[PDB]
Amino acid sequence: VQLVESGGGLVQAGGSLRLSCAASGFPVAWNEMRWYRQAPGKEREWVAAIASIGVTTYYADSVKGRFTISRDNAKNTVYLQMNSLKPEDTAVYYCNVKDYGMAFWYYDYWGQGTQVTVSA
Amino acid sequence: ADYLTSAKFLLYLGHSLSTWGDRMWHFAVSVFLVELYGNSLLLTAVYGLVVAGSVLVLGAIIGDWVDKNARLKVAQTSLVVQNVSVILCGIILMMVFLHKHELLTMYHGWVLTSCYILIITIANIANLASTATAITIQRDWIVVVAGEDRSKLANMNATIRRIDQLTNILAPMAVGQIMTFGSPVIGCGFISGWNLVSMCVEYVLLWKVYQKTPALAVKSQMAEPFRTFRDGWVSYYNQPVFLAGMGLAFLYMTVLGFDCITTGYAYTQGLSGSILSILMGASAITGIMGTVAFTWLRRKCGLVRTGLISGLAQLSCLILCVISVFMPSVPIISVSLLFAGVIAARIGLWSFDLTVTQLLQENVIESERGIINGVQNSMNYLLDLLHFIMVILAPNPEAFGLLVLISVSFVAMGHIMYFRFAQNTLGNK
Repeated sequence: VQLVESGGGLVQAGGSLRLSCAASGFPVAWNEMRWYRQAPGKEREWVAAIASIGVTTYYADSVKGRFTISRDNAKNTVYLQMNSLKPEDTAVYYCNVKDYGMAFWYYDYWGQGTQVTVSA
Repeated sequence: ADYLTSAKFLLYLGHSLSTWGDRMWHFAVSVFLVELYGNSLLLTAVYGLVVAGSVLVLGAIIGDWVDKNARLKVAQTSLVVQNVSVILCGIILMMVFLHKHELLTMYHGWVLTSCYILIITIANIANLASTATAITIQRDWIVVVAGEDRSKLANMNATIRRIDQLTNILAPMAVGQIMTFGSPVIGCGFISGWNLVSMCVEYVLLWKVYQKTPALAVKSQMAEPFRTFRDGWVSYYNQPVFLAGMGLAFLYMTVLGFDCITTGYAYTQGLSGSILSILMGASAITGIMGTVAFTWLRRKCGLVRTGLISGLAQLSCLILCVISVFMPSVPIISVSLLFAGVIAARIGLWSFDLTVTQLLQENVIESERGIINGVQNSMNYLLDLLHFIMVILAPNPEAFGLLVLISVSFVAMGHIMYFRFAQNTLGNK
């Protein structure tokens, strides 16, 4: 059920970029997918959220609006479109899955991680 | 407070501990199946197929053996064989979980196949013993202890089913909590120890309850398995309650589950764990309320009338289900309607099942109960086997609507046959 995401790199501040998380062993329409940030020198933070059943989003307060998340069941992937990238957005992005498992036996699964940096 | 020493409560305690051990056992088996092997449809499919086929072919002989020997002896024989099998398999789980990484990695080949064959065989023996003990204790001991007071018999069955549901919803939670707080090896050690102590307690408990109810005491070389099998099946066919059991076996082919972990198809598709937890909790609560509803309906309407009302409730709720699936990702409305539909289909199903259990305990000559109930379980698991085959034949997600339609159709057929039984035995409405 390993998942991989790609599309990181360097763009000028205020630009736009798009990370694509490709997942295989599990559906990406029946499991809550979220994004986290791994900024250097500090522990991880929450980016956004897609609900398990409905297409409703729970973006983080600090970065709300300027990030957009969308799932795609056909390609079996989830997307984050980035806009107006700021210097504090330089961090490592982790693609994750929450609450996958049994009726009463479930875990949290993580991606390898990609580097996204913002320069001014 | 003599209720604590009355055979009633003692028997409820025995069934409760047995069900608790069994549910821990099943949850541990599922944790093994998923932690070691990926979420693969065919592994669980062959597990269910082996269990269902063995109980199918052995139900008649199990019932015959239950009927022929003394109630006492068969009771502890089934209990001890179930518990020793579950303890041995829990030890096997201890070894395999303590070897999870290197079994997955260093030494590939036939080790996974060997452990899976061992797990399925010992689980099949355990489930056979569980079927035997369930038949004997529930049918014979409940009917004898309840005596001719049919209201007490109905209360017995309803509270037994309530305990079953509360166990089915609590025991997986307890096993998951302890396993997470510790480790799977610790969970398996605890399950093995608990099965051992419950075996001792239930041995003493059956000995005690036998004392307080004197009425229980009164009561190719393989040709004879087939003669007994054929005799049991033809006797079941002649039994006037044949239609009700046939319809219940049909009702056990539904694909709208959320009942337990070994049987489930939302997980076969891949739904998130939290949703499964919520659905299982709702199903358990609704089943408890359904047992209450069956108790209430049996007093006001007739027993067959109670079964018929349950049948209409369940069928109309699955009509709501088919309306939900027929409506044009997917809107949240359709999934919510389907979920409410399966939850209330659950109450309909359990009221119907309690009614059919009451009929089976009531309308047997008492010289034949074990065989009739064994073949009943064999038929139930036969249509469960066809359910498993149907699941195997359509792994694709773009078949769920057809599967639901088929399940609803079979439910309808079962209730029509129960309606035929109602017409035959009443001729009045």
